[PDB]
Amino acid sequence: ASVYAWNRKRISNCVADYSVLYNSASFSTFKCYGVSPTKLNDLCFTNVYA
Amino acid sequence: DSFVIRGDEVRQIAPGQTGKIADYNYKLPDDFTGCVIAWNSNNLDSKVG
Amino acid sequence: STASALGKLQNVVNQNAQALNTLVKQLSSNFGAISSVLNDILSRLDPPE
Repeated sequence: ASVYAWNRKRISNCVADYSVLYNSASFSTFKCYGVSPTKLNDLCFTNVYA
Repeated sequence: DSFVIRGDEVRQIAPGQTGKIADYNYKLPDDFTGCVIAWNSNNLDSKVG
Repeated sequence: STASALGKLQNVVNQNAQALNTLVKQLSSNFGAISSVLNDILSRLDPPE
């Protein structure tokens, strides 16, 4: 969708691997602020938003 | 230390940085001191074929 | 019969207890960081910050 109508999805009750997202080079900008990208595999969250 | 890199991956050359070649091919210490220089060589280091 | 005749010793004890209590309570302040517990900071992000 357009930027003024940004599409929001809620993700929960899953097992997520972020290494398959980090290693892939298809992304020009992969910028993470509050956490280190390599530590995502060791943290458990709830109510993820995309 | 000299080598040849893709144009886009140039920002992987920094201390405290991780990447494909930054973890499997070349590593920079976090407390590195010195300078980094890079310049395009498309007219020379590239082949039409 | 009458109590509250030994106020000075009680004052000393109470002052010491209050000092220790405020010292132990001061351990729950951020001071401008992201968390007040060190283990979470260690386990959530890499050294450079």
